[PDB]
Order: sequence, then structure tokens, then C-alpha cells
Amino acid sequence: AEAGITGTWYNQLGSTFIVTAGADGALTGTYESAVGNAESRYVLTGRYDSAPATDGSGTALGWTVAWKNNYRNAHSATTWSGQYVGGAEARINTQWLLTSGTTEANAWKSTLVGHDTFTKVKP
Amino acid sequence: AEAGITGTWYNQLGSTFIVTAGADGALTGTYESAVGNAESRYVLTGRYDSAPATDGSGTALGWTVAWKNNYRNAHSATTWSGQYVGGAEARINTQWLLTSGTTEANAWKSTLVGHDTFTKV
Amino acid sequence: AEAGITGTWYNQLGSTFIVTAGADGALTGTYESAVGNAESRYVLTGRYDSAPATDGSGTALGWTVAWKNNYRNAHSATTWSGQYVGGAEARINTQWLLTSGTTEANAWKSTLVGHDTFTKVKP
Amino acid sequence: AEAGITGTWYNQLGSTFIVTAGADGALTGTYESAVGNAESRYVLTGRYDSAPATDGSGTALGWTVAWKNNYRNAHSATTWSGQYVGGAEARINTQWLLTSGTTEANAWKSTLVGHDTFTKV
Ligand SMILES: N=C1N[C@H]2[C@H](CS[C@H]2CCCCC(=O)O)N1
Ligand SMILES: N=C1N[C@H]2[C@H](CS[C@H]2CCCCC(=O)O)N1
Ligand SMILES: N=C1N[C@H]2[C@H](CS[C@H]2CCCCC(=O)O)N1
Ligand SMILES: N=C1N[C@H]2[C@H](CS[C@H]2CCCCC(=O)O)N1
Repeated sequence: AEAGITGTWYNQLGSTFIVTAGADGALTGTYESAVGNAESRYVLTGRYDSAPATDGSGTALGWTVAWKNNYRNAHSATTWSGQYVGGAEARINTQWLLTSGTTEANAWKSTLVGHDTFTKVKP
Repeated sequence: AEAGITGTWYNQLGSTFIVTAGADGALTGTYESAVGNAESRYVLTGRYDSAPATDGSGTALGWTVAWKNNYRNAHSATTWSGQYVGGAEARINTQWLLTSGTTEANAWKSTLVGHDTFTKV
Repeated sequence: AEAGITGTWYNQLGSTFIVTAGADGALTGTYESAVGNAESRYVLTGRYDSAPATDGSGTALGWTVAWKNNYRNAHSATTWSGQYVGGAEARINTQWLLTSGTTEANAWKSTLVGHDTFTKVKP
Repeated sequence: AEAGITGTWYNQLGSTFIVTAGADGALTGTYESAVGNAESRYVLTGRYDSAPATDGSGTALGWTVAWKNNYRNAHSATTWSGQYVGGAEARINTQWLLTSGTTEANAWKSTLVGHDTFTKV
């Protein structure tokens, strides 16, 4: 549901995610990371299943943040792939891939993988 | 390198995606796959880092495709994270995560991972 | 440290992991999964850093379980890659890859990725 | 297919691993890489599913290498998960996770992921 995803979310690292889910399946907002070579807010863009299922299945979504803004440029991009689960305590459980640009030679070590869980605070 | 991300790319599977790279880091376009519960074009939105470094590194980027369009809804979304490299043969090398919406009970098996290499050939 | 890893561990799904860390960096034991097309115990083999660092850095390790025993055969294998962190509450935090054998055609969907956290109960 | 996993394999990077596949699912051998804080041979231990299905599927397997030997200790371990396929050109297609031991503080960036294809060429 767009509404349910829309809001302010935080994860276990202390990062802030502000997103708006649009009617057409779009996600736009800004990400504030608590870690990494990242300072201030970064623009995020993603997509979600505007028409999930009835049942108590999560809503699949994903989004990308390139870590370049007017203050910094880490030359990397992270994509989070997960599911939104609503209820009294809504969560977005994700797995992410962080790719740094590298020379052909170090391309084998350009991507990190992890997982983040977000808890909603505001709409 | 710059601009050159813009165009039509194809992968091993036969998938095709057309993207437009905007001066400030946005990626917009459509994705048409060859495998899965997919049928036609899907909208894709991503970001790419517009000021890559000047050591011969690739340009980091990523995009998402929710697999829902006016014809099908596979209740899943794929995110590709990778880097673009130009030259006589430009390619985008990526790793992807495909998450399907599941009930709590099947959450452990909701995400597939793979890799795709796209070229303009 | 071999000792610290040796023991009985459980994760959030309810699976049992019984492992012995040998002096030479080896890990052997059995895995009892609570989910999947898996019944009874399965043999596991892995390796760990017998000489970690001083500091409060985790000990990197990894192990594999092919899901075939005398009772079942899911034709898949899972490898867990993570770190052991000791202390009063020792944990093994991992990320895993589950690959199912497939035809060339469905190879794109042969691997699942997730993460498990194990808590120690016994040696 | 069976037995055929046993042998010497090489990957794109130039890494080489020699493995022995035992009748009951064990994989044993040595791994020598071409990249990273690695120097010489490392011991590898894995498992492979000894009764693959009879639809033309690959044989699922996986192995681990802790990057410590008598010469170096990179305080990391790599696990490769994939499947073997035989034929005139047998190959092992894998995806790997490389975890480095870190302090809690850097736990978020402890694991790299990639893919390797090994052939006997
Ligand atoms: N809030 C989170 N931040 C880290 C993880 C996923 S992306 C990462 C921050 C990286 C910042 C930029 C960088 O270091 O390249 N979750
Ligand atoms: N070009 C690719 N197609 C498959 C992989 C990653 S995304 C995937 C197609 C999935 C279609 C929808 C589905 O089956 O859920 N790469
Ligand atoms: N204890 C765990 N079991 C599931 C995850 C990782 S492997 C998986 C069980 C799979 C069983 C065999 C199968 O279904 O193929 N953790
Ligand atoms: N053949 C491969 N070599 C690199 C990738 C995955 S494992 C890795 C070598 C790592 C060496 C030790 C290290 O740098 O930590 N594939």
C-alpha cells in the first residue's frame, strides 16, 4: 500500500530513510546513513508492488542510493531488496548490495552484501 | 564513459533494458526480460554516481524493477548493483537480488541472487 | 579459538548446529534444519581462522551442508560465511547461499541468500 | 558428471583448486588463488550432493577456504556455493561470500560477494 510505506523509517545502524510511495509503484525520498563515507542526505529512488497479495504476504520493493551529493562522493551505490510487512509494528526487511566503482583488476572485491531491518516512526 | 550509459543494453539471457542517464545521477527507462513471471516492459528507476573518479574505475550504479505492469504482477522486485565501464565495448557488470513477497513462514527463502552482464550488442 | 566454537548452537529458525573446531582450522559436525526439504541430521564440514587477531575482532569461518543424508536428498547445498564473536554471549553471525541443482535454463534462479545468527548453548 | 568433479579446475582470475570428490559427498583438496592477501595453497573442504537427480540438472556443491596457511593469515574465509555440470566442457558455476573478521563496528562491511566459473582448461 503506498500509504503504509510512506513515512520515516530507521534501521539498526541509526540511518534515516524518508520515503513516499506513489500510486504508480514509485518510491522517492532521501537516505541519511549513520556509517560509511557518506555525509548528509542522499536521494533515493525505487519501486514497490503497488498491488501486493490478501493475505499476510509482505510487499516486495527495492531502492537505490548512489553515494554522491553536493558534499561528498563515495563513488559507490547501494541497492536494498526486501519486503514491507505492515501491522502495528511495520518493518521493511532487506538484503543489500553495495558496489564501489573499481579498476577491472579489483572488480572481484567491488561488492559488499548485508541486511538491514527498518522500523517505522512517522508517516 | 559519461552519457554512454544511456542506450539500449542486452544481457546473456536476452533481456533488454533501455535507460536514460540524467546529468544529476538519475537512471530511468524500461526493462523487458526473457525469464520468470514477467511479460512485456516494466519501469525501472535507479541512480548512478554522475561524478565517477578520474584511475580508470567503473561508474557505480544500481536500479530496481518491481515486476508489476498492466499485464502481470509477479509480486517481486529485483535490484541490480554494479558498475559501468566504457571503451570500444562498454558493459555493465552487476549482481542482483530478487525478493518475492512471502508470508513470514517463507521469509527465509524470499531472496535469490545472481549476476548479469549487459552489453550494447 | 577451537574451544569457543566447539559446542551446540541454535539459530532463530530453530535449527541445531553441533560442531567441533579442530586445531588445524577444521570444523566438522552435523546440522539439523527446522525448515526446508530436509529431515534428520546432515554432515557439515568447514574451516575457520585458528589464529584470529587481539583484539575484539570476530573469527572468520564458513561451512557447507549438502542436503542429502540416508533419508532425504533435496539436491541442494548451503554454505554459511560469517564470524564467531565470543564473550559471555557468543554468537556466530552468518550470511548464506543455498544453491539447488537446476537445468541450464533455470540456473538463474538456483541460488537463495539469507542470514542466520547462532547462539551457543552447550560445548 | 560423477567422479568428474575430481581434478584440477581453474577460474577466470587464474586461481586453481584441486579437489577429490569422495563417494559419500565429501570434497577435499587445495586452493591456490591469484588475488587478495593469499600466498600459496590453502586447504579446502566442502560437500556435494553424491546422488544428483537423473532431467539434466547440475550437481549442487559448496566448499570453504579459511585464508590461513603457514605463510599468511588474511583473517577471512570464503565459501563458494554452486553447481557442477559435466559434458565435453565441464564447469562449476558459483557465487561466493568472503567474510573478514572485523570488530563489531565494521561488521556491516565484513562480507563481499561475487561469482566464479571454473573449467578444467
Ligand atoms: N544505513 C546503511 N548504511 C550502510 C548500510 C548499507 S549502505 C551503507 C552506507 C555506505 C555509505 C557510503 C559508502 O561508504 O560507500 N546501511
Ligand atoms: N535479466 C534477468 N532476468 C532475471 C534475472 C534477475 S531479475 C529476473 C527476471 C524475473 C522476472 C519476474 C519473476 O520471475 O519474479 N536477470
Ligand atoms: N537452518 C537453516 N535452514 C535454512 C537456512 C539455510 S539452509 C535452509 C534449510 C534448507 C533445507 C534443504 C532445502 O530446503 O534445500 N537456515
Ligand atoms: N578465485 C577467487 N579469488 C578471490 C575470489 C573469492 S575468494 C578471493 C581470494 C581472497 C584471498 C584472501 C583475501 O584477500 O582475503 N575468487
